[PDB]
Amino acid sequence: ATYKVTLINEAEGINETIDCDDDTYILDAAEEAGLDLPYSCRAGACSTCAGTITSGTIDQSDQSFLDDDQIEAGYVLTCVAYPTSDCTIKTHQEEGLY
Ligand code: FES
Repeated sequence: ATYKVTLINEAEGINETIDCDDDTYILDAAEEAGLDLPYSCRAGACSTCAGTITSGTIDQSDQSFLDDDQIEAGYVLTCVAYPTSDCTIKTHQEEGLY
């Protein structure tokens, strides 16, 4: 394991702290753990799984849907994200997306 990634959307209950590695897509790291987050496509071709990495670093790469401005303003498409350090994420941001 390597990274402790905390996941919160205070108003949704989720306020767990999970261990992830720099090779586990945060989405899966969170589902091993038993809290069940958002996802549809599981491939960077959408937005349902979106979060805003409050502080820290991630690698999206794999993403096909978020455009630059959206990634500069904190949007993470969790499902295909690998943690790059420790990071706290807000779990559900699609209503607010664009
Ligand atoms: S579930 Fe569609 S990009 Fe994450």
